[PDB]
Amino acid sequence: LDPVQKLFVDKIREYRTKRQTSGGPVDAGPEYQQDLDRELFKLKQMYGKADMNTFPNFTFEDPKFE
Amino acid sequence: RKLALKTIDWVAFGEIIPRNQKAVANSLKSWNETLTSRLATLPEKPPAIDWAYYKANVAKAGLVDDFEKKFNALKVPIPEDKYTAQVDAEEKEDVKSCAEFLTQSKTRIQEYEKELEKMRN
Repeated sequence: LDPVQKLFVDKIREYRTKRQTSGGPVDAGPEYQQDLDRELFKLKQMYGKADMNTFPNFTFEDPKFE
Repeated sequence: RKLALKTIDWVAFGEIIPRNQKAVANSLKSWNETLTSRLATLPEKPPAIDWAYYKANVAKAGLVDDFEKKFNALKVPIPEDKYTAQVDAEEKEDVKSCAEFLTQSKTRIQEYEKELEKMRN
């Protein structure tokens, strides 16, 4: 409704204020950040072990002279 | 892909093993078959990433785009020979085989046949 779009406005306002700022997450404090870190570790194992932000190097192979 | 038949070979191979490698070939045959079936299976090349979706919608695009450039520039070599003057010791072994046996044996057979004439009787 339109008296219920009066509430919808309210939320839209808070979203921008946060996004162009942050306090933790604006409304979240350390608590968010801490939770992430618990999920973030387990995902490394699911996703590999390193190179997550940096291109993988490679190596090349050899033989036996016969 | 990598191999082929030359002559008559995977069957015609295994049975026949020049004494100077003879023993080796028995073991080598079975190794080869392992390589054969394996190679045929593998993928040959993957896809090559849809950048459009990832660049737009992974909006850390400073990171993504830099890694992109490094990947797109990224050059690749080939594997390594090691064992292919065997290929050429082949033409040598092929001399040994024909002329070195061909010739001496042809002269031998020459005598066996000339002696065949009289022993018709």
